Amino acid sequence: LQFYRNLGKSGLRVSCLGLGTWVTFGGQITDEMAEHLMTLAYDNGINLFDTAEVYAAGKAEVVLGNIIKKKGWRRSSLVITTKIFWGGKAETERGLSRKHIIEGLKASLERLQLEYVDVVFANRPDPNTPMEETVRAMTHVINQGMAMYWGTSRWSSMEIMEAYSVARQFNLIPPICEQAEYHMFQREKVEVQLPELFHKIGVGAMTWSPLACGIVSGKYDSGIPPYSRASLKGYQWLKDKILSEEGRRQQAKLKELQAIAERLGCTLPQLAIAWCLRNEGVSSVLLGASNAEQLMENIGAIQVLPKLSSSIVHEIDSILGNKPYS
Amino acid sequence: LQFYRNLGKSGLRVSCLGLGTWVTFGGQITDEMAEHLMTLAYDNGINLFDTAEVYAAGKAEVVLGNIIKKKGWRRSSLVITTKIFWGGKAETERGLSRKHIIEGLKASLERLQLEYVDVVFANRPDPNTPMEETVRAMTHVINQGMAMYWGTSRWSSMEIMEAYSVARQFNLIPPICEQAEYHMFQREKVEVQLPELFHKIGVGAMTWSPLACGIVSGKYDSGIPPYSRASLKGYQWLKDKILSEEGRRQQAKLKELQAIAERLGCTLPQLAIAWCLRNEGVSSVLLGASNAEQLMENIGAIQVLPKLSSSIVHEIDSILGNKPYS
Amino acid sequence: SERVVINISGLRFETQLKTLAQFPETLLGDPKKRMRYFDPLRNEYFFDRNRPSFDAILYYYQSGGRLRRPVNVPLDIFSEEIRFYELGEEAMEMFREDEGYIKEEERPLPENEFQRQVWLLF
Amino acid sequence: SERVVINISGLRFETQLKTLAQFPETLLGDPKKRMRYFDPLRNEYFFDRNRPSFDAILYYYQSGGRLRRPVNVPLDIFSEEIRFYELGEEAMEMFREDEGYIKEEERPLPENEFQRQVWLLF
Ligand SMILES: NC(=O)c1ccc[n+]([C@@H]2O[C@H](COP(=O)([O-])OP(=O)(O)OC[C@H]3O[C@@H](n4cnc5c(N)ncnc54)[C@H](OP(=O)(O)O)[C@@H]3O)[C@@H](O)[C@H]2O)c1
Ligand SMILES: NC(=O)c1ccc[n+]([C@@H]2O[C@H](COP(=O)([O-])OP(=O)(O)OC[C@H]3O[C@@H](n4cnc5c(N)ncnc54)[C@H](OP(=O)(O)O)[C@@H]3O)[C@@H](O)[C@H]2O)c1
Repeated sequence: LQFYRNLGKSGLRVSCLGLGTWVTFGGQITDEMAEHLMTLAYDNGINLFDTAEVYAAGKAEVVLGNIIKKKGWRRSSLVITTKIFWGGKAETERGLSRKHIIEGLKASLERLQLEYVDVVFANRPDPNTPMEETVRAMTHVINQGMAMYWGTSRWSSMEIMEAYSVARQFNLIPPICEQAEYHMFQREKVEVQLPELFHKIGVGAMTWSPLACGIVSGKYDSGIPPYSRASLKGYQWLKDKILSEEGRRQQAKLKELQAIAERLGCTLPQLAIAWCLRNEGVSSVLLGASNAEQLMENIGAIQVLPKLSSSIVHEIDSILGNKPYS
Repeated sequence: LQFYRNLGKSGLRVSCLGLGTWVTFGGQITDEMAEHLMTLAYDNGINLFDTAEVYAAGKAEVVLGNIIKKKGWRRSSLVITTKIFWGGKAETERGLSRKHIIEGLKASLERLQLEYVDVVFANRPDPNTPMEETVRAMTHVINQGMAMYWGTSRWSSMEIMEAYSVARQFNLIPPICEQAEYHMFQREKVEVQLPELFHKIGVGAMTWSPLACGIVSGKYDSGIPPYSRASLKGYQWLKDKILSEEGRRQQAKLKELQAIAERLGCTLPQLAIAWCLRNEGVSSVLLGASNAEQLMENIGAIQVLPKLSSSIVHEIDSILGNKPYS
Repeated sequence: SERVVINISGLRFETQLKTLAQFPETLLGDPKKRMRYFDPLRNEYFFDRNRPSFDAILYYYQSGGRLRRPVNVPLDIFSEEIRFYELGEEAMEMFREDEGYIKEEERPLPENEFQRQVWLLF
Repeated sequence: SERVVINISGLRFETQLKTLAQFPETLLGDPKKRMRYFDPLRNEYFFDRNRPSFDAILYYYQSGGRLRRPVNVPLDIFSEEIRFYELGEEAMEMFREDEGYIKEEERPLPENEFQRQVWLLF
């Protein structure tokens, strides 16, 4: 029922739903459509938009920035987040070294035509960089006014705790959020490992791919629709998943979940997204959308959230049969 | 007798009387009158002027800044303070998160046409933001040269002590002042809770509404005068107070205080303001004024201060019968 | 190998997480039980308790079971600390034995009304 | 739950404010009495005193009244510390009793000039 939530225990307030730019912005959809998606989201109270230096080789950030500049929205009314790790072909243009974090964020900010982002994320862990260097670099870009906060993505809870202890050890700034994958077929980390970090050090979760790239929408019940992400040039890997043996198994279970959706009076996508928000540990869910129809439907997940009773949740667990052991 | 005082135990020297801009600047009075009030105050040795992002939706800061720029007064001869908390309709445009403190102060500074303020205050406590984040943000804007010092407003002594311990814990900068409400009918906090903080950690008090918005001036002895704050569109709440049962009781007691004023040879407003300055714990009192007459009279409170003997103070306590238990 | 800092009324103790994970059913060995005492600002668990006793409590985990009461700590105070840290009845029993105790016997008249009643005045 | 740091000649002690607020009439329990020892630069109360003794002094508040002299601390030094921290005569009396003391009797001749004078040489 609470549309806005604190990101973890920080003072940053984000809408429980945010809009991402992977695959779509500067790639699958036209800039016109991108402007339409963002306007729709903004007008509906969504204040969180996520992008990354790697998405469409930087074009996603350029498109996101062109819209913000064009619409003239007050910067203080937005929460822009961007991820750093893969910034180029050169050896030194990737990773979480002090060199790439500073250069990477500076370049993203340039493409975004913004003085700063609200949260900068390490797109993934870096085995080749000592934690101290990474935490000092993130702390540095925050002190330089290049970012307000920083977070991790795809880090184990052990690594997140390391960054936190390193921050305390050197009087640096701890990360406030982890961007983890989360949907009905990927529940481990968010349900078993992250809650403890949330209560212990206040790190919140900002989940992605709530529909598993569209797989949980039910649109693949019988084949690969034309124009779906699974048909795009370059996403053969996704197509392989859907048609795989395990792929067929998921689609089968989705047909079982459909009855739950009808009982709750909503569409499957709305149920899948609302499911992700059922536990406090999740601060926000980043949505993906290739058109306005999808976004308008998905935003409706907020009306379903209140109906997710213990009974209903237990039922979905039975159908999925993949509830993780605590 | 000491016109200038240290703000708490810091090295910042402020006049025992300052001029505020709530309701008046950019609102009730013309910019011409504002320039007149400020010139009068400045020429009389007052060096403290208080404003806030929330006053008249930012117009108060714009008016204050236009005067300073026009008069050409040396920046080093002024002590400009501004408060942050309510900066807009958007979810992220309010509170004491790192995001709003930095954006809020940056915007105020822009409206003030100043590189920095001398003291920035958290206009009120924020339950949704960890103390660490707030203290780190205030410390940050000070290190960026956006402010010289920071203070709290409407915080309990417990919260002020928390900010101080958090500052010591992380090598940050502690707050140096609390902006508390204080007048003959609101004595609790300033007399019972703040003195200890003053002696223990050096936090001083900068009090506001010394005349309780005009109520203690005696101008409401028999009805709501035309053009008084209580008659302004939007201050019905103040009008309700004055006419309330407790309102009548106050006005009755003011008629008793008038005899004290005559014995001391001053007007009631002068007595009320001088009363607020009787204890060391109070560094300065922020005055309000809708015209030059009021300001010229109020400034005279400094001549009354020396006459406030223990006997007289005891007498006023009897009439008010609201002296707080230590 | 992650390290844990336990602050006993100002006295700083430090150990490895694996050392505590050795005895899960104790307060310090169970994450859910010690969670309550964590100070996220200083990254340490804080206990407002008796200082001289904790040395032995920590050594218990490091030694793998050795629970020796420090010569300078009263038996009544140390026993309370053993119970607070939830070291368990086995350790407690092992402890009292060494401290020179243990022993509890004596059934009780079953035939209530008659036997048990007579066996009480004889 | 606010925490208090007491530094005894370099030895760092830490407790909760509610623990000290338990005994208001003592030096550490009364804000006005400890104010004198506060160091605003380090946010701690500093006492240039005997180290071994404070452990027991702090335990007194934590235990709720248990005032035991540490085995390694001379009775004359510990008693001075009990008086300095102003723990009170009740605690002091309870203390000397345990330490094996207590006892004060013997009136005195009232009929001055006569009785009291004779009762002194007899
Ligand atoms: N931290 C990381 O490393 C990381 C990794 C990946 C993503 N992310 C973030 O998370 C965001 C969301 O991820 P995602 O794009 O995978 O999200 P998703 O919700 O799993 O999938 C969204 C996609 O599914 C389809 N879809 C959405 N709603 C639909 C509906 N109602 N009916 C039918 N199809 C629908 C659309 O694709 P088609 O219409 O083309 O089929 C859309 O592009 C990203 O944009 C990015 O910001 C972060
Ligand atoms: N920290 C916070 O949250 C906070 C909150 C409120 C205010 N403040 C600060 O404190 C400042 C002072 O507050 P305030 O305006 O309430 O002050 P005040 O001294 O209680 O009231 C001043 C008002 O009373 C009337 N007045 C003043 N002198 C008078 C006189 N001699 N005779 C008759 N009427 C007289 C005027 O109103 P009319 O002529 O219109 O009747 C004037 O605008 C503010 O401007 C602001 O800078 C801070």
